[PDB]
Amino acid sequence: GIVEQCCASVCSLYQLENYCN
Amino acid sequence: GIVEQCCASVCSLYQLENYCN
Amino acid sequence: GIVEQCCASVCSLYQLENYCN
Amino acid sequence: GIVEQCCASVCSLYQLENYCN
Amino acid sequence: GIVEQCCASVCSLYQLENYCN
Amino acid sequence: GIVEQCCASVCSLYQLENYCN
Amino acid sequence: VNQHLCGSHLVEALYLVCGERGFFYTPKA
Amino acid sequence: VNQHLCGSHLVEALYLVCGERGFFYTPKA
Amino acid sequence: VNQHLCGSHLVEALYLVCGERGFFYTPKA
Amino acid sequence: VNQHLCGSHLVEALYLVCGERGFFYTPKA
Amino acid sequence: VNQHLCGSHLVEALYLVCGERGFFYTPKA
Amino acid sequence: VNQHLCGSHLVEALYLVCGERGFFYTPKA
Ligand SMILES: [Zn+2]
Ligand SMILES: [Zn+2]
Repeated sequence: GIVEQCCASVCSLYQLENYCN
Repeated sequence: GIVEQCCASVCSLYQLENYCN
Repeated sequence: GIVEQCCASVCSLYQLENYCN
Repeated sequence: GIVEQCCASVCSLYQLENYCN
Repeated sequence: GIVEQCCASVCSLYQLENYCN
Repeated sequence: GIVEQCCASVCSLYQLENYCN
Repeated sequence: VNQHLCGSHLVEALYLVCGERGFFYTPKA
Repeated sequence: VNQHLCGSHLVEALYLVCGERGFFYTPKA
Repeated sequence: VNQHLCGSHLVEALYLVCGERGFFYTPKA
Repeated sequence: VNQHLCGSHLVEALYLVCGERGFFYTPKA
Repeated sequence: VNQHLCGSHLVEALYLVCGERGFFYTPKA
Repeated sequence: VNQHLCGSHLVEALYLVCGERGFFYTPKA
């Protein structure tokens, strides 16, 4: 997911917001 | 500038966009 | 929480273990 | 040693303590 | 330039000063 | 030491050279 | 934009983007 | 051992300590 | 969202936000 | 000396070396 | 746990783990 | 040039400056 992806591929800060609480 | 608006102040990701070249 | 115990306070590597999921 | 290893391979914080004074 | 280089190859802090204003 | 000279104080890149082993 | 973020850099982006709210860091294992 | 760790600093101590299991950072709490 | 971002911290928020276009950091101003 | 600096690390070196003056971050695209 | 730590990240882990005590950073050359 | 550098910040200025020879960080002293 998140980590896999943000590292392996690329990820925007919008996707990142799915991680706050 | 940025420092005041952001270090003294508070600012959001929104306002940092103004310093993107 | 973590902030108080650690930013206002002081805490060791020991206490951070409590926030490891 | 330390650097070589912590980077090349893997290293735990316990091994890291051998570096303080 | 700067980024390309500092990353790809190597760069000294003297070259870096060409970036302040 | 370093902290005083640099965190309480102010110091330049020049003075950090003194702590290069 | 898009960001290529690994290890500790991943967690800074999360510290920033959620700021205030807080967050969960769950890498796959 | 025993330090003052604020803002991003604490999230970074968290990734080092925690590593693979990861963590939750719930400041509200 | 809304944080206190000082010294290097602000330059890092800048790289994440801005990414590829990059930025200018003119504190004088 | 010489430094191998990428991504956010590039920008910290710039935050430090120009400190006070400020700077422009212009990656190629 | 185990940590894969390079360059400046190596030195943060050392800043944290020894905190107070201080430390020596001696890479091979 | 001339900045306030505290905690981890100073250790990072140290790695950039010093690079390959490395350094000692003896705060006690
Ligand atoms: Zn890195
Ligand atoms: Zn800081």
